[PDB]
Amino acid sequence: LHKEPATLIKAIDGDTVKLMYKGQPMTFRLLLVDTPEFNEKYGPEASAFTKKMVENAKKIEVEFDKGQRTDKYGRGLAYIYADGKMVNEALVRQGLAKVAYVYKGNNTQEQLLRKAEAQAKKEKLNIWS
Ligand SMILES: Cc1cn([C@H]2C[C@H](OP(=O)(O)O)[C@@H](COP(=O)(O)O)O2)c(=O)[nH]c1=O
Ligand SMILES: [Ca+2]
Repeated sequence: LHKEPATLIKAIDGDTVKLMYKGQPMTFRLLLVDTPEFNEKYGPEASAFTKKMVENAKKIEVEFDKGQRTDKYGRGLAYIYADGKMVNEALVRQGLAKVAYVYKGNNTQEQLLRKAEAQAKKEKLNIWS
């Protein structure tokens, strides 16, 4: 896989962000994770986490996996990096997302994310508290 440029347009919630990619505004849904909705427990904390991570970044990158690049709602499906740190993994590592939505063919970072989740669970962080 490879990283491609994007710029932030706006934070949305824990696992969705609006980015400008190839010069076009798109909502991206983060691969392989599920944050709680804003109205659910830890929802706001996930939203804030992602917000801070993407707003503070000098350099946002999009990395598509090998399979489907857009979902049925027209959201881009990607691993999103903020100054080289993967947002998807960071959420999981902090117990602010679950590994989830693991479909065959867009599952390249699965084992990296599961290892993060196991460590979050060990530490009994947030969702695992
Ligand atoms: C993360 C992800 C979600 N989705 C779809 C599945 C879910 O369909 P349903 O809307 O029918 O439940 C929805 C979950 O996204 P949200 O967690 O953003 O709601 O998005 C994909 O199709 N592919 C993916 O990789
Ligand atoms: Ca969600």
